[PDB]
Amino acid sequence: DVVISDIEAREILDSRGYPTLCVKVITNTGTFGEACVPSGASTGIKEALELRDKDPKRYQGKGVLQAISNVEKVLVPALQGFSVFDQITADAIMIDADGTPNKEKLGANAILGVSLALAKAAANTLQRPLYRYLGGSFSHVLPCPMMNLINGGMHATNGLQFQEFMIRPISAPSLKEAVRMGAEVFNALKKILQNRQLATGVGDEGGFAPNLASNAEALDLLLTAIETAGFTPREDISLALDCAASSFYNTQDKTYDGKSYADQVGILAELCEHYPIDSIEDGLAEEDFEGWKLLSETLGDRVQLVGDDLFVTNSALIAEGIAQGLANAVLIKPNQIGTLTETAEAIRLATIQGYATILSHRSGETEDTTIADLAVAFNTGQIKTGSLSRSERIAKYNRLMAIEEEMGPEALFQDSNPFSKA
Amino acid sequence: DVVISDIEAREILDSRGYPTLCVKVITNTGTFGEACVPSGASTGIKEALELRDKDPKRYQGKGVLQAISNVEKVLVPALQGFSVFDQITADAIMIDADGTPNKEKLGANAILGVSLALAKAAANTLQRPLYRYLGGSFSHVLPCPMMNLINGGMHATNGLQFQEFMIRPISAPSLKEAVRMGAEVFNALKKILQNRQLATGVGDEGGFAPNLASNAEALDLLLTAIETAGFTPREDISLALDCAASSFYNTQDKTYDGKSYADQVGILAELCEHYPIDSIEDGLAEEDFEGWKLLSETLGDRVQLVGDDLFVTNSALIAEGIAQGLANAVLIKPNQIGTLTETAEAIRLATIQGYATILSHRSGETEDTTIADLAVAFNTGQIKTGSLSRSERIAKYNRLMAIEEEMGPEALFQDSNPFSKA
Ligand SMILES: [Cl-]
Ligand SMILES: [Mg+2]
Ligand SMILES: [Mg+2]
Ligand SMILES: [Mg+2]
Ligand SMILES: [Mg+2]
Ligand SMILES: [Mg+2]
Repeated sequence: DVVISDIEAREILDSRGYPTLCVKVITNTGTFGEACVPSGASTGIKEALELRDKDPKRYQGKGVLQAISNVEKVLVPALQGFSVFDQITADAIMIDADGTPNKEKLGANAILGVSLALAKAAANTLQRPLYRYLGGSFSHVLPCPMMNLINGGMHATNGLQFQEFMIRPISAPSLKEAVRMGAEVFNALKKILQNRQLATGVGDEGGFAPNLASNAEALDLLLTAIETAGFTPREDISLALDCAASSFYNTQDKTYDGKSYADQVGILAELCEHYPIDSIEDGLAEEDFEGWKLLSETLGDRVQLVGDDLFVTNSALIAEGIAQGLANAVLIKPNQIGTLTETAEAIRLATIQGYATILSHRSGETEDTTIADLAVAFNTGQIKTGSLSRSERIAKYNRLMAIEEEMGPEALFQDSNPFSKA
Repeated sequence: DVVISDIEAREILDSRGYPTLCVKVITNTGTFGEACVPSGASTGIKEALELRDKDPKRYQGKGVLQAISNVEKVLVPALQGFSVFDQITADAIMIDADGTPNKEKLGANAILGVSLALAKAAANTLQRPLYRYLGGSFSHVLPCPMMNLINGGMHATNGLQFQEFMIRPISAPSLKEAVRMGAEVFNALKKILQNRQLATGVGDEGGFAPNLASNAEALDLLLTAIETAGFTPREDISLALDCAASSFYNTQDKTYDGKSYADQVGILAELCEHYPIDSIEDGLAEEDFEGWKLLSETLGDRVQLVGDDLFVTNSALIAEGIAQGLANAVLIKPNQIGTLTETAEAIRLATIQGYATILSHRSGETEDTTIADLAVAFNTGQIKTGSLSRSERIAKYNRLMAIEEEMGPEALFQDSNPFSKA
């Protein structure tokens, strides 16, 4: 039997230049797996706790030496000798060792580092693909990506209200071709921006961050780039939004930059009337029940409505929201909950209720590509992992292309958005 | 007797969203190594040929299917059965198979992909660190980085004349501390720019790309960021430039945006008098003999003078330039010449003449981290691998920190710039 022998953890930087951890789980046979932990910027209030050192003289308080210490001093003795293959058991051990609902004692970043690295150690021990180890023999669906080509909100300093302006290459016959379509639209957009004397520096997720007059102008630019690249909007490539509305929600006044939730739903409904948008993420704030209810009644039968901060990849919140008729899709961010076991259960509970799930990066990413394998492992049919620049995004597309090529005739590229324009 | 059994190649995207290759060399025992190939923007005219497909309907003609085909159909038969450890032999076989000085038949990108992946396959077969396999048992010097925090030239569309404005954290006692210092300055600079209503979108190498009035303004901003992070300019952190002067050299009349080579040397001398610059790369254009001679006579005993396009990692040009008294350091970019064997010889010929060498990324990078191992393998003492955002840069810093920790008490962090401000 192959068991956990040691766990190493080290401080690296993420794609924004902030500390995070890389964790390596080592077995008694010398096999190992290694994973790094991402970090959000527009973090939901109910996300599991990312533990930072708060040393003001070191990385402006953002070190993760304490989380690393917790891996080495607490999680190692708790996990040594347990089977590398008993993923659920190990995740339960770490949850119990922390003992708090939001993983505040040890840190969700410490625990997730181990959780991801453990699964890789087990797959590497078997010499099997991670997506097959995690998802079984019938993991075979490549996800349709939503690609964030213009960045705003907390991912830039351009004053753009919405956070993410995305394209979805829904007519692609393969993931490899979806990547090409997105890359050709992205670089057509760069030239369009340059000719308009607009900035081509990229924001945190690799999309351009120009100063624009409105959310609509960003959607206009995406349409122009789609057509300039030779594709047909709606037919070949549709549009998607992450408003990340909690970022501009005044909880005291209950206003979205001055707008009531009714006004904000009307704004979103108008955008869907005029643009080929087939998905809207976090259109209302994380705890605005009346707003989400009205959004779901208004658009929930015609557009994908993605809860991100609404659900924070949390099985209990997902069940609660589904029971209340809120949204129809769930963004899946493993570090919002802190273990792969809880990530899998969030996917399972949403899926059996007819909700789509979308594996997602964070705005602070690493060279880790685990979410590519996760999207295929669970046959989710959708992924959100960034623009077509910056290799903390590109590496996931490269990994998806490798998975697709490896599977050969087993692979199926298929969008799971039932409201797709195709 | 472990020999080459197969070579796979696949098309991925680089950090700019353009195609490149990743190559996997497989031995008869099943061990393997994999490497990806970077791509420059401000490419010297004497660089070995990057082979592109030129199909206008696919990635705007930038596919690398032909280079991949050359790996699979030409380099596989030429290399099958040769020892995985005979690196010089394999590189010579590939050079002979192409048969042209600049690797124009098969592509320097096809050849380098194999060259890098082969060395990794050999190191992986021995279960030894790549830097020890390549450099031997006394590879132990960690490089002082020069970190490109404000991007201009061909790496941005901001109209900034010089290409790279860098800091060097010369008071760091370790590479991991150099990384911290750079990250703290970078994120201080982000707030400074935002408070000045300047853009914080990043250029190709992860440095900010605001619209500035002059090269001097970018240097002023670096100084302000160093001071704002609580570091002392000159003592803790010095400055460096890559002018990439070929990018603004008019070959019709041999001037630098209108200035003579003597004017341009005078401009650089004045910058060195007013700013704590201890290194200037490609201050004159790649074939400007009189300019480089005057620069070397004027500043060559006071500041590091780095030839990049001047030498294109080419042993014969390095020997000739040294014989002419030009520059005092060489930038080392493996894909400018196309094999590791020729990369190592470029380093050797420069080093024995007292020139420093600096391992370098390209502006189009990947998740590959080979240049981190190369900088340590050859004890170069200096590396140039980007700003503190975008993980195609950060991954090299992470790899260097891993190497440093792995070596324990063997590690020595040491700047090889003999003109350093400290
Ligand atoms: Cl600006
Ligand atoms: Mg968010
Ligand atoms: Mg979101
Ligand atoms: Mg260049
Ligand atoms: Mg060129
Ligand atoms: Mg250069």
